[PDB]
Amino acid sequence: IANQFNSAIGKIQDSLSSTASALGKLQDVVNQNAQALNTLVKQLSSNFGAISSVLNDILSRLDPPEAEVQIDRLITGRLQSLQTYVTQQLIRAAEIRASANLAATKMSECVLGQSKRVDFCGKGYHLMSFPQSAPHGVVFLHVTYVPAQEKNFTTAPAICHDGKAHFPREGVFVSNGTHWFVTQRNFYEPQIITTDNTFVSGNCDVVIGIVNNTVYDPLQPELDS
Amino acid sequence: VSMTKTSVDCTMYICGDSTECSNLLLQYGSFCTQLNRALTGIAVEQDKNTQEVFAQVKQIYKTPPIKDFGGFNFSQILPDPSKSKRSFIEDLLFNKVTFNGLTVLPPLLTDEMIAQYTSALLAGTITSGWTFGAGAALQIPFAMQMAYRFNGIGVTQNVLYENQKLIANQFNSAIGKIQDSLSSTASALGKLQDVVNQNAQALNTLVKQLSSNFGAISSVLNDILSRLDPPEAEVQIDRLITGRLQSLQTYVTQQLIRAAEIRASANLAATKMSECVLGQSKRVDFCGKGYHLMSFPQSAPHGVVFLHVTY
Amino acid sequence: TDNTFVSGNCDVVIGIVNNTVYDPLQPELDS
Amino acid sequence: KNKCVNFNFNGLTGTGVLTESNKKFLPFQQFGRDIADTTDAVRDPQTLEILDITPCSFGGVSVITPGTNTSNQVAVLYQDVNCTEVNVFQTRAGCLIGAEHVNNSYECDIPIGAGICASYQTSQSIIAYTMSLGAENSVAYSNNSIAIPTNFTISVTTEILP
Repeated sequence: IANQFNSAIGKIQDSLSSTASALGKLQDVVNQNAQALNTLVKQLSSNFGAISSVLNDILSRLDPPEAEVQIDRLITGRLQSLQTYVTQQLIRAAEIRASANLAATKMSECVLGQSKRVDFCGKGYHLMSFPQSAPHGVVFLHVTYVPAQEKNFTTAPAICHDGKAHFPREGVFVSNGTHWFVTQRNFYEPQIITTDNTFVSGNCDVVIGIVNNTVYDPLQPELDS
Repeated sequence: VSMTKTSVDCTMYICGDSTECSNLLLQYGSFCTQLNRALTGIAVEQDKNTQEVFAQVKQIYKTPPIKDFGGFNFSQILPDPSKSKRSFIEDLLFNKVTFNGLTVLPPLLTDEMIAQYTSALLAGTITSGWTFGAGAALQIPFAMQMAYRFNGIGVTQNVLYENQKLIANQFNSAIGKIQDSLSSTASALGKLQDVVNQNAQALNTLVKQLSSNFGAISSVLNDILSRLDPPEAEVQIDRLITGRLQSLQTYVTQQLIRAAEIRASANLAATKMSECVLGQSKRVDFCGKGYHLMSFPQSAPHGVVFLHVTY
Repeated sequence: TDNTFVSGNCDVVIGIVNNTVYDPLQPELDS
Repeated sequence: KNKCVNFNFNGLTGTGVLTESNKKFLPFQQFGRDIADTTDAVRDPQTLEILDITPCSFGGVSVITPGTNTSNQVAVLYQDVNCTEVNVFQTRAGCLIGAEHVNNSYECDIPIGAGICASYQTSQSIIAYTMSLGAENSVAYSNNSIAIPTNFTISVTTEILP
């Protein structure tokens, strides 16, 4: 684990230094905000139905009963530009605020604990998460558990010692060809079938596809010895 | 999941290929461009909200020909490849859902590609279980995969082995009750029709604003230029431009707020297709009422149909 | 004894009753 | 007729293509409109010929362009058109001119629409193909077969949220 976990952190640093495409969730917030601020100053140069875009040019040239018509068309044209500026920025701020509620959930459940939700702490089984600082955002380091290889073994739902069905508590029953072992769905281990790993429930006449195997009882060799 | 992609131009809707009408659009600066970039950004977010919910697994899994899945009848949910692969439920989900710069463009992820995405989630949960969502596709029998779903909610797996024929009759008959409900009761698919009522009915009100006078002496740009003087027609034309751009400023505002509601629903649809489908949600009443076992998503026009298995 | 576990004594639980726990080790010695 | 022309009749004028129709008109009517005030039908005065008002080829111009330091080959793609009114391939969104159709399905790199994407393959050229929804894999399902993992690895993912 110490050779695979320490090498996974270095792949994140090499990806951010090679290109800036991994931080696209934060660059879209700045580009939609910087272009909205620069285009708002460009609305002052617009005519908006008036003869000029400068407030000092209309008043100092036209008549005082005549310049008030062109300025009022220029003021009302600029108020509609500010009306679009408040409308477009508030909906975009609501999406970041909805993302802030998702960021507050991941920093309190995935970071401060162990969540059992799929596609909530990245791709894979969640173990832990380390948050990182970011301008107007956050960077997560989701530690995942992904297997590498696998083996095809023969499985069975339960076994039959003397007519009763022994159901496994945690995991399934696999076999290498000769004897049946106890293992889980994430790690292989040749465990001996004991009474502490299974429980008696039902019988061996209802379960379809059941097999027969002798359960190793630890109570028997401790008495004869 | 998403909405209908429709691009409305800022030039052909306001001006009907008129020379004097386009001269007043240059006086507003970038007011024409901000309406085009706002409608373009909705179609980008409609493609992002469609791929992040549907396209979640990078491997497409197929159905094996040996359909021994514990006696269950999955013929009503499996899409028929002989017919656009559509199942028996998807045939009712598609039939019961109904000029001047208006450009209607189809999305990238059409309805024929959602059926192959749901086929990988259907064959992945049955043949491979929950191992394909986190790592490699590890095969597991379906009679033992359903026994692990009972252990997460505190139910022993002895009930599944003694009631295999009982669970084969209650589950297979519950799928047919949904298919008979969507064909008879037309109000059950009102959520998919609400996406059409916010887009198609809103587009019908936009074309009717062109016939409005908007306080001017006429509603047609050709009648004002031919009758009034060319120094005098620019006042009545500018009243029509200020009125028609107000119709565009209302349509952009009413659609962008509704686009945030679909995007907030897309975050819930991506959660219900990952936490409830690919795993087992421990959240109470998240997959509906009852103890959640599994869920199978279905394709829908601009949406998604859920089939939650409850206990 | 496998389905239950021993925690504390029977002098502090309010509303407790008496019963007989069938120990599986007892017929093993008498077998 | 049958062109993008400016019609001007006794009761209706505008711009549209006079195509063939299958409706049934009245002898005293002049033209017809749509629901939301859109003229889409005309009628001849003394000729039994029903024609509609078809709009001409219009829409935005989207150009697929590579990077400035990678390549310079672009393609012409118009919206809501066909390949008759305008490396020629017809899509649902319009006619794609400048890309050769390839039957091999690759990874979607540049989106176009209706399940069609473009890529840069070897020297670089723009191709037209149906996008791949994922790698094909047949799970060996059986009643007495399972796959238990024996080797694992530690992978750390990065998710960015504003």
